Amino acid sequence: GGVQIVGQDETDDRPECPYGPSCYRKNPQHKIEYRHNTLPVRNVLDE
Ligand SMILES: Nc1ncnc2c1ncn2[C@@H]1O[C@H](CO)[C@@H](O)[C@H]1O[C@H]1O[C@H](CO)[C@@H](O)[C@H]1O
Ligand SMILES: [Zn+2]
Repeated sequence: GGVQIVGQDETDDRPECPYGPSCYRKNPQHKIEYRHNTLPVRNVLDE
């Protein structure tokens, strides 16, 4: 199985959709031009 958030959807070069979690639009370029979740997935320790 696997129900974790290790990547979400390849969002390393995305700015930030203004709608956010309540985004009712689903276009092909809208999921690649902006991102809906700004969670940390790379810098959480720095060693
Ligand atoms: N909750 C919510 N999410 C996304 N977009 C939303 C929205 N509430 C309203 N909008 C957009 O604003 C205008 C109002 O003038 C609506 O027509 C919505 O426009 C959406 O439609 C397109 C994609 O289907 C986009 O232009 C998006 O803005
Ligand atoms: Zn959006």
